Amino acid sequence: KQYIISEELISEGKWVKLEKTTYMDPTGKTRTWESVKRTTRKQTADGVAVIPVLQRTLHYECIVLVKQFRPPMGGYCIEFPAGLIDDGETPEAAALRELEEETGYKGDIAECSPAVCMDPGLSNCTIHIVTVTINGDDAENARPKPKPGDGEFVEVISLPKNDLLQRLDALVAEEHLTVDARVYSYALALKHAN
Amino acid sequence: KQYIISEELISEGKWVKLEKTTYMDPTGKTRTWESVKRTTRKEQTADGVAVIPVLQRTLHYECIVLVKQFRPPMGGYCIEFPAGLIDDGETPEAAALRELEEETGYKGDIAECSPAVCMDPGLSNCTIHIVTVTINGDDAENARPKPKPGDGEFVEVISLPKNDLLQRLDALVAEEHLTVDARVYSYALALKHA
Ligand SMILES: O=C(Nc1ccccc1)Nc1cccnc1
Ligand SMILES: O=C(Nc1ccccc1)Nc1cccnc1
Ligand SMILES: [Cl-]
Ligand SMILES: [Mg+2]
Ligand SMILES: [Mg+2]
Ligand SMILES: [Mg+2]
Ligand SMILES: [Mg+2]
Repeated sequence: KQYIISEELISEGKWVKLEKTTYMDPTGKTRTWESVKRTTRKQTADGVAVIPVLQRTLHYECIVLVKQFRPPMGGYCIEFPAGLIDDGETPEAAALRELEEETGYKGDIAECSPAVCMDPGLSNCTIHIVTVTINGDDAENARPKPKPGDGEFVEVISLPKNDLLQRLDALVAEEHLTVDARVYSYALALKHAN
Repeated sequence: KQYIISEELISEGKWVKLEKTTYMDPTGKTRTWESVKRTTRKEQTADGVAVIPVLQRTLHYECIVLVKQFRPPMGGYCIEFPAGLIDDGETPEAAALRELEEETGYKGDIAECSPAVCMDPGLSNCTIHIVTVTINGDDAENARPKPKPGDGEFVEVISLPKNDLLQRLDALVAEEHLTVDARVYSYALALKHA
């Protein structure tokens, strides 16, 4: 019943553009929205976020997260490993590659979401969330070698899955970091389950 | 180690602006980023709230209450937690309970409130509180919940059982063109993984 009529370019940078979207509301009234989009895209989604479940025998299962300076936030953020899917990459292979570049861990695909929206009220950005298990007892994940690209500076933070929410709240309280909303949502639901 | 050096306005719509952010990398080199901000954030902890609304009713399984709306940035319908911006001088909790009532008709009770968490930290400074609210669906107020949507708000309510949320989201996505929000999907995955 609602649909897009027209999009006007307001401003196009190298990575990000701003548009004025004209749309028809359900009453038949024409309305405008300021929208952000990535400047270029081919793929199912722009991206993947990886939920990396570090499994080591006789240890608590851990969720592997990353801490990086985020210039739009002006500070440090705790996030699932994540990056853009390359032209030609499957979401799954983008997931293993990012996880390896960012954390040094080599993992196994467990499941892969459909494309899900990051911030549908601002952007059109979408990602696949990819659940990956990491056999922490395997020799390749003994001394994980993080292979960061140019301009990535990633700190790795493993937290126990059974206390994730309390551990993140502790990090926020003491380290003045911002936790990512997907990470927090995941952590909440681990507590809210049954 | 890393910090912002300057923020230069590239373009400023009524609601969203684009900025060229210059920051110091951890090697001591200057880099830039393109950042999105809102134009009207007041002296508050976070822009907005998303509500995790747990509908509780005797001899019913708990439901997560979700909303479906047309999102002009996305060019389509999205399934999301009820959500909105925090008004000047409004607390996160008041905003959560008010957006929930406006969008769904339900009157909730606060359970918990997250710190400010980042929506898409490689793009914007946007942050939200994720507020968990229980809804007593046995209370007469919550019997025939009538939405009070504001001007230009057009929201459908969808209540899904907590105990099957991920499969139920998958069935909705299977039946139509519709994107699930990444927070909702992250929360449904954790419910499975617990
Ligand atoms: O790429 C973005 N987010 C993201 C990508 C991969 C994984 C996780 C998050 N947001 C964005 C950037 C530039 C223009 N519009 C939106
Ligand atoms: O408002 C935003 N997100 C949001 C707000 C409330 C609840 C859920 C999500 N993002 C945004 C908008 C304008 C400029 N930059 C970012
Ligand atoms: Cl798992
Ligand atoms: Mg990354
Ligand atoms: Mg990366
Ligand atoms: Mg809303
Ligand atoms: Mg609203």
